[PDB]
Amino acid sequence: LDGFRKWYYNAAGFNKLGLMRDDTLHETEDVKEAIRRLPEDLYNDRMFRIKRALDLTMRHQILPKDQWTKYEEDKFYLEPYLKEVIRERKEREEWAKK
Amino acid sequence: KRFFESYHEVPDGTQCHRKTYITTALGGICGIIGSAYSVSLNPADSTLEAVARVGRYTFTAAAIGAMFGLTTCVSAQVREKPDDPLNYFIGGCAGGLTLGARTHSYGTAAMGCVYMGTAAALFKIGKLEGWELFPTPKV
Amino acid sequence: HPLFKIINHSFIDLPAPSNISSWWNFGSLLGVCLMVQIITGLFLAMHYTSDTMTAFSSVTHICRDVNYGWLIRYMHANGASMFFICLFLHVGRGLYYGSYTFMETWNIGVLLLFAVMATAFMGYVLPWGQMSFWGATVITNLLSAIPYIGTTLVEWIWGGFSVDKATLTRFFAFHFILPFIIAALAIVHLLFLHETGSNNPTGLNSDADKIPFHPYYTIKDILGILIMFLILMTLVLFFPDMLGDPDNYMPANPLNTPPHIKPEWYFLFAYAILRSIPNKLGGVLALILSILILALMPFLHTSKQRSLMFRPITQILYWILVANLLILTWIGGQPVEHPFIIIGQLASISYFSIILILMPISGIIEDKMLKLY
Amino acid sequence: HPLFKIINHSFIDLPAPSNISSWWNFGSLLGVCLMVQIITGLFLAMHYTSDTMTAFSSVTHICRDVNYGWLIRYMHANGASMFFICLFLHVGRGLYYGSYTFMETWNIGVLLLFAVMATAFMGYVLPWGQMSFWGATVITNLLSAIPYIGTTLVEWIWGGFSVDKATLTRFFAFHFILPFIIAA
Amino acid sequence: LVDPLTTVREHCEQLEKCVKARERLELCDNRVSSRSQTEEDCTEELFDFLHARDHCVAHKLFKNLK
Amino acid sequence: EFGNLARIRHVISYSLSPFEQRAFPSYFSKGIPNVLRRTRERILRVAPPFVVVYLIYTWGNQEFEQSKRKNPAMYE
Amino acid sequence: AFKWRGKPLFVRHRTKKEIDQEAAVEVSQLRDPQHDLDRVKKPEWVILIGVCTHL
Amino acid sequence: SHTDVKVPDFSDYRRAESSEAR
Amino acid sequence: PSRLYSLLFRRTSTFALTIAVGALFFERAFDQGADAIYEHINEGKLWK
Amino acid sequence: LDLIWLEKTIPKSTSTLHTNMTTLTTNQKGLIKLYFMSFLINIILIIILYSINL
Amino acid sequence: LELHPPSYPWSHRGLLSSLDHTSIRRGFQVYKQVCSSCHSMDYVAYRHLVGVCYTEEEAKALAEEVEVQDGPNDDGEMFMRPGKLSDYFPKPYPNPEAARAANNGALPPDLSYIVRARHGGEDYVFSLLTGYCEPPTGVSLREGLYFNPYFPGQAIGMAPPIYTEVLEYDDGTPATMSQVAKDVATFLRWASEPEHDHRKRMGLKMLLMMGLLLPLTYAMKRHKWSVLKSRKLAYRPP
Amino acid sequence: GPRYRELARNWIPTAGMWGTVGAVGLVWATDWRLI
Ligand code: HEM
Ligand code: HEM
Ligand code: HEM
Repeated sequence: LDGFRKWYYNAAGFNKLGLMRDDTLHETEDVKEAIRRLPEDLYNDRMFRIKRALDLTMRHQILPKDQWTKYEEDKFYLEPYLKEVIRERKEREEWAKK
Repeated sequence: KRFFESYHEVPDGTQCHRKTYITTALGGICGIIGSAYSVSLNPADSTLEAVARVGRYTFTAAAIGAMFGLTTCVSAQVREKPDDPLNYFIGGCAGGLTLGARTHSYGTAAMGCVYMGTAAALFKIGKLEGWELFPTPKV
Repeated sequence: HPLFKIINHSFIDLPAPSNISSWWNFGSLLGVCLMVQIITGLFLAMHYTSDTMTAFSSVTHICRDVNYGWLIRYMHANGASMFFICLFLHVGRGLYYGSYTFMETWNIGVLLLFAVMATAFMGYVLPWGQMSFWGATVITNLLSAIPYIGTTLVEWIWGGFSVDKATLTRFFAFHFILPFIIAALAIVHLLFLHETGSNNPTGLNSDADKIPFHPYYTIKDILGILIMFLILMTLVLFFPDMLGDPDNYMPANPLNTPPHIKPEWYFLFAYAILRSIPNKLGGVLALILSILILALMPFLHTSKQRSLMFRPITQILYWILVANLLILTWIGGQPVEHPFIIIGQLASISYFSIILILMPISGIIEDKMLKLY
Repeated sequence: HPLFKIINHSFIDLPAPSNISSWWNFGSLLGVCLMVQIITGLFLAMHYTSDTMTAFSSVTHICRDVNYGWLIRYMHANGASMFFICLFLHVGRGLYYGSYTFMETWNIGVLLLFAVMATAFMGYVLPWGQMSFWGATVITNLLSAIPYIGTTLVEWIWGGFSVDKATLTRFFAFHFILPFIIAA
Repeated sequence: LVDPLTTVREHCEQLEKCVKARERLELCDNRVSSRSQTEEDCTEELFDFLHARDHCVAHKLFKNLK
Repeated sequence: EFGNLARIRHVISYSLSPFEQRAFPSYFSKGIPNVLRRTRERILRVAPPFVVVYLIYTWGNQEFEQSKRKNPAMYE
Repeated sequence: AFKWRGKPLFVRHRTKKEIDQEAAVEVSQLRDPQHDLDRVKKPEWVILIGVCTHL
Repeated sequence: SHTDVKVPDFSDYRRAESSEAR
Repeated sequence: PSRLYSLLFRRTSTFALTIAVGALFFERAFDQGADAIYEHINEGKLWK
Repeated sequence: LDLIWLEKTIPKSTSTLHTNMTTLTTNQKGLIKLYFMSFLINIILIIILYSINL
Repeated sequence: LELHPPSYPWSHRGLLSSLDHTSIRRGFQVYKQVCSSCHSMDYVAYRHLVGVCYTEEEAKALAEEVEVQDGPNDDGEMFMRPGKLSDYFPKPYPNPEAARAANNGALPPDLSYIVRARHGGEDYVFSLLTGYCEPPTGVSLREGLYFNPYFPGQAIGMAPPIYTEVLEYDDGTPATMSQVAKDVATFLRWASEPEHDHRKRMGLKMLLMMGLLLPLTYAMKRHKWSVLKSRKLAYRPP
Repeated sequence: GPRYRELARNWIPTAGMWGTVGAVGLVWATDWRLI
C-alpha cells in the first residue's frame, strides 16, 4: 500500500509542479479559514509555490526531476489548521440543532 | 484448440476482434508458462512477490499479443491488402514496442521492433507459401 | 466615462489567470459564432419566405439567384454546426476542470444550451425539406408523450392537427427571436462569472498570478477566431455538404417519409438515449436528464481538488464518458436492429452511472489516497 | 445576488427626486410600450408572410381567422401610435425642463428617436397596402436626393429597380431586428 | 461503337475473385432452380458480386471514358 | 480589480521586452521534446478509452451485417 | 391515402386471406386489443390514419 | 539584501543600431 | 532597413498609410496571382 | 553512421542480445528443488502438447 | 439493405477541382433530348446557363426554342410565346398527377437537386442509369417495373432511358451509354450546385490567405506572450 | 435536529396555505374543469 501510494503520488503529477498536497485543496470556506490562520512564512511559501505552478502551467513545462516534491517530503501543513476549522464548524452546527 | 486455429480460418484483416482475442490469449498463455519457469527457477522471496511476477509477465505478454493482433488486423484493414508480410511486420513492430514499454526501455523497443516484427512477417510468409514446421518424416 | 468604465472592466483590465490553455478560447468563439449566425441569419431573412408553398422555392432562390446567397446559407448551416462543436468543447472544459462549482454561471449555461438546441431544431425545420418536415413531426410528437397536458400542447405548437404552414410560420418567428434572448442570457452568463473570475487548468487559486486581458488573451482570442474561421470556411467552401443530409434537398412530402431519418449529428447523443428507453415517456425524461444531468453536476463534486489535472482515476472516468458519448452519437445514426440497440442501452446506462455514481466514489477514493479523507 | 444588486441599483433603492410630476412617468411608459410592441409584434410574426403575393392575404387572415388576431394587430398599430405620443411628450419634457444638459443621455435619446422612426416606417410598409407601397416609394425616393451616391443607395435599399418583393422581405427583417437594438 | 464500360467490365469480370463470386451466385441461382418452391432468392448474392465487379470497373471506367 | 487581488511577499519577478528577445526561442529545439514529454504523460489516460471505442464500433458494424446475412439453413 | 387533414388517410381493401388472418389474430394478445373487424365496417375494407403511434 | 543575486541570464532568449530593425 | 522604421513603422499615422496603400494594391496582385493559379489548375475546364 | 550507428545496430546489438540472454538462462540457484520443479513444468507442457494435438 | 454505389474518379472530385463545362453542356443536351420528357428541372432557368456553358446570345437561342404560356392576357389564358432567358426550364406534365399517370404511378423526381438529394448522388445517378441489369431468381416486380440493383428496393418505375446511341452529341463525342450517363451526372451535379466552380476559387483564395495570416497572427501572439513566457520568478524570503 | 423540526412544524402550516393559494391559482388559470 505504501509503494502503491507513492506510485499514485507520481501519477497525480502535482509534485512535478513543485506543489504540496495541501496546495491542491479547493478553497472552500473552511479551507480559506484554515489558510487565514497560517503563519506568515508558511503562507508566503504556499503563495510562491502556487504562483510558480501557475507559471509552469502557462509555459506548459514542469520542474526538473531533482526539484520535484518527494512524496515522503511533502508536508501536510494546512491539515492541522484545517481540522480545527472543521471541528469548530461542526461544533457550531450541532449547537444549532440544540 | 479448434479455437486458436480459428484465427487463421477467417481472412486476415477481417474480424479483428477474434484475432485480437486469440492473439492476446496466446501471449498470455506464454506469459503464464514464462512466469512459471521464471518462478520455479530464480524463485521469489514471498508468495505474493511471485504472484505479482506471474501477473507482470502474463500481462506484458498478453499486451504484446493484443497489439500484434490489433495492429496487424487493422493495418490490413486500413491498407485493404489482406495478404502482405508488411501487415504483420507492422504488427510485430508494435508488439515489440509494447514489450519495450513494459520493460521501460527504448533500446529494447528497437531490437524488439525489428526482431519481433521480422518474425511475425515470416509467419505470414510461412502461411502464404505453405511452409511446414515440425514436419512428419516423409523422407 | 460610464461606458468605458464598463468596457475596461470586462475586456481590458479584467484580471485573468495567466495559465489558461486554448480550451478557454472556446467560449469566446461561441460568442463570435452567435454574432456570425445572427448576421448570416439576418441576410437569410431578407429573402426567405415562411410559406409552405414558397419556403423551398425561396431557399433555392437564395442559393441560385441572390449574389453570394449560397455562401451566406452554407455559412449559416456550417456555423450552426461550428456552434455545436464549440458548445460541446466548452461544456467538456467545464466538466473536466471543475468549473461547475461556479454554480450560477453553470445554470445560466445549461439554460443557454437548452435555448440553443431549441433554436437549432426550429431552424432546421425552417427550409421545409423532406427531412425537416418528418424531423419536426417526430420531435414534436415526442411532446405528445405527456398524458393530459401533452397532446393538446403538441397541436398547440403545431398550431393545428399536424405540422403544416401554421407551424412553419411560428417556427420562423421563434427561430428569429430566440438568439437575441441567447445574447441577453450570455450577458448574464458573463456577469455571473466576472463576480468570480475564470478558472485555471490547475484548479488552484490563481490570485497570485493574473495578467491583463487586452494584450494577452485578446490576441489569443483573435488567433482562435482565425483558426475557427479557417475550419468553418473550409467546411463551407470545400466541403459544404459534409455535415448536412441529402434528403433535405427534396421538397417536403407529407405522403412519403424519408426512409432513413436521423437527427443532425449534434442531437444524436440524445436521440440514442430516447430510443434506448423502451417507454416513450421514459425516453423523453431520460433525454431531458441527459442535458439536465449537467446542471445536477455541481452537487456531485465530492473532491477536495477542483480540477482534474492532479486526479488520474477521475481523468480515466472522464475519458470513458467522452468515449461513450461518441458511442451514443454513432448509435443514433445506426438503424434499429441488433446489436446497435443493446449498445445504445448499455451506453446510456454507462453514461448515467459514470456521471451519477462513479465520479463521486472515485473522488472519495482519490481523497483517501492522498491521506485527506 | 450579483444580479439582484442591479435591480436594487436601478429600480428599488435608486434615489429619485420627490417632486417630479406625471411627465416623468412617460419614459417608463415608452419602455412598456416597447415591450408591448415587441410582444404584439411576435404574435404578428407567427402568421405574417413577407411575400408580395401573400402579405395582404396574411394580414386579412390574421384579422379574420386567427383567434383574437384583430385584437393583436390593432393593438400593434395603436401601440405604435401610443409610442409616438409618449415619445413626443418625453422629448417635450426634456426640452421644457432643461434635461438636455445631460448630454450623453440626450444623444442616446436622439439616436433612439431615429431608430424608432425607421422601425415605424418599415413597419407601416409591411402590410403591403396601397398606402404602404406608395409611401415607401416616396421616402425611399427621398434618399435619391443624395448628391452623388443617392441613386445607388436607393436601389440598394429597394434591392431592385423599384420597391417590390425584394424590399418587403428585407423590410420585414429590419423591422423585426431594430426594436431589440432599441432595447439595448 | 463499343461502350467503354463493356470493355472495362469484361476485364474486371474475367477476374477470378469475381469469377468464383459469380459461381457462388450460380450455385445460388441453381439452388433456387431445384429449390424452386421456396422464397429464398439470390438478391444478396447478386449485390455482393456486383459490388466487387463495379468497384473494379469504377476503378477503371473513367479512364476509358472521354 | 488589480491591486486588491492577492497578497504575496518577497517574490521577485524578472522579465524581458518583447522586441529584445527572440520570437521563437528554440521553438522546435525543445518544443518537440516537450510535446512528446506531454503526450506520454496523458496518453495512457486518454487513448485507452477511445481505443476500445474503435473496437466496439468495428464489432458492432460487422455483427449487424452478419445479422442481415441470409441464413444458409433458411429456406433450405 | 388522400392526405386528409394534412395526414395520410390510409384506405385499404383486404383479401379473403387478409381478412381471415386478421380475425385469427389474438385480440387479447394484441399490443392494442382491437379485433380487425372492430376497426372496420367492412372486412374487405379497412381505413386507417398514417401516423405512427410512435413519433 | 537586494544585491545578493544578479538578473538571471536570458541568453537563450536574448537576440544577437539594431533596435530600429528589431 | 532603418529607413523603414523611420518612414513606415515609427509614426502610427505612417504605419497606417503603408497598410492601407499596400492593401489597396495587394488585392490587385492577390486576385491576379490567385486567378492564374486556379485557372491553370483547371486550365482545360473553364468557358475560355 | 560508421562506427556508432552501423556498429551499434548490427555487430554490437547481436553481441548484447545474446550476452543478456545467457545471463538470465545461466543465473541458476544450483538448488535441486528449483531445477526439479522445472522438470515438472516440462512434463506438464509436453503432456498438453500431446493432448491438444491429440 | 442497398447496393452502395462505388466512388468514381470525377474531374471535380478533387479539393480544388472544378467541373468540366463541356461535360455539363453535353449533359444538358442529354437532359433536353431524353430526361425532359418526364422529369422537371424546376429550379434551373435558361438564364442560368449563361456563363457556364452557353453564351448570352447562345442561350437566347435555346430560350427561343420553347413555347411558354402567358396566363394573363386582355381576354385570354395562353399564347405560349418564345421562351426567354428569364423563363425556367419547361416542366413536362404540368400537374404531378399527369406524370403519375404517364409513368404508371411513378413521379419522376425533379432532377434539379437530385444529385444533392440522393445519398452519394453523382455515383448513384450514374449507377442507377447504368445499373439496369438482369433481375435475379425469385424476384417478382409488379407491372410496369424494371430491375436496378441500386434503386431503393431495386424496383424503379423508370424504364432504362439510356440506350447506347440514344442521342447524338452535337460535339460528336461518341454517344455511348456511359459517356451519356457521365455527362448527365456532371450536368445534374452542376444543376444542384451552379456555384461549384465559383466556390472552389473562393476556397483557394481562403487557403492562400489563411496560410499567409495564421503564422503572422501566431507570431504576434508569441511576441505579446513572450514577455510572460520568459518571466523568471524567484522567491526571496527575507 | 430538534430546532429545525420546530421550524418546519412552524412554517409547514404557512407553506400549506401558500400551496392552497397556488391550487386555486393554477386551477383557475388552467381552467381545469376536473376541479
Ligand atoms: C452560448 C454559448 C456559450 C458561450 C458563448 C459561452 C461563452 C463563455 C465564455 C466567453 C466564458 C469565459 C471563459 C473564457 O472565455 O475563457 C465562459 C465561461 C464559462 N461557461 Fe460558457 N458559454 C456558453 C455556453 C455554456 C454552457 C452551455 C455552459 C454549461 C454547460 C457554460 C459554462 C461555463 C462556465 C462554467 C464558465 C466558467 C469557466 C471559466 O471561465 O473558467 N457555458 N463561457
Ligand atoms: C437572430 C438570429 C438568427 C436568425 C435571424 C436566423 C435566421 C434563419 C433563417 C431565416 C433560416 C432559414 C434559411 C435557411 O435555412 O437557409 C435559418 C436557418 C437555420 N438556422 Fe438560423 N437564425 C438565427 C440564429 C441561429 C442560431 C443561433 C442557430 C443555431 C442554434 C441557427 C441555426 C439554423 C439552422 C440549423 C438552420 C437551418 C440550416 C439549413 O437549412 O440546413 N440559427 N436561420
Ligand atoms: C420586434 C418587435 C416587433 C415585431 C416582431 C413586429 C412585427 C410586425 C409585423 C409582423 C407587422 C405586420 C402586421 C401588421 O400590419 O401589424 C408589423 C406591423 C407594424 N409594426 Fe411592428 N413589430 C415590432 C415592433 C414594432 C415597434 C416597436 C413599432 C413602433 C415603433 C412597430 C410598428 C408597427 C406598425 C406601425 C405596423 C403597421 C401596422 C398596420 O398594419 O397598420 N412595430 N409589425
